[PDB]
Amino acid sequence: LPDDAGVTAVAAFLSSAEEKSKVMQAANWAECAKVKGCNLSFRLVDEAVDLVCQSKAVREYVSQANQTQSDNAQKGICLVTGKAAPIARLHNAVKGVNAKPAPFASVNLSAFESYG
DNA sequence: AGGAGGGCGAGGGCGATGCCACCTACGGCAAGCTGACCCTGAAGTTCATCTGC
Repeated sequence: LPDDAGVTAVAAFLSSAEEKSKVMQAANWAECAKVKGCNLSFRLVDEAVDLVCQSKAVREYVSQANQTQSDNAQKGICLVTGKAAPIARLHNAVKGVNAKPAPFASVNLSAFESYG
């Protein structure tokens, strides 16, 4: 995804090792270090509300990286909709129930698995 | 000797058996603590172990 100026910016910020060091020397960095599992994200300036992961190329990339990579998986068949719709192992971490986002529907122990 | 030993009918009548108020005051009915430990997870990989080579 080149010529974005949002990800070329961060890819030039993630090939820096010093500006990232400058992130620790920020006014409020001491308050993000307090929260375990802080989630930083990359809003390039000159978009002003829009993250690097909000530009209409990363937006399309994700809409392309959730339409190509998450479509070659196990071909069928949906429990929910019944369509072919490639099957999703690893249901996504439903947040707000547990102490951590937990996979609402998740059969992961040696025998909760039914038929192998 | 042969006596007669009461006969009668009354034995309450009248009303009153309570009046008055009071039957509580006061305040407190809790304090203090705890109400749970412990684990049990998805997901993934490692790592010890097994089978086969």
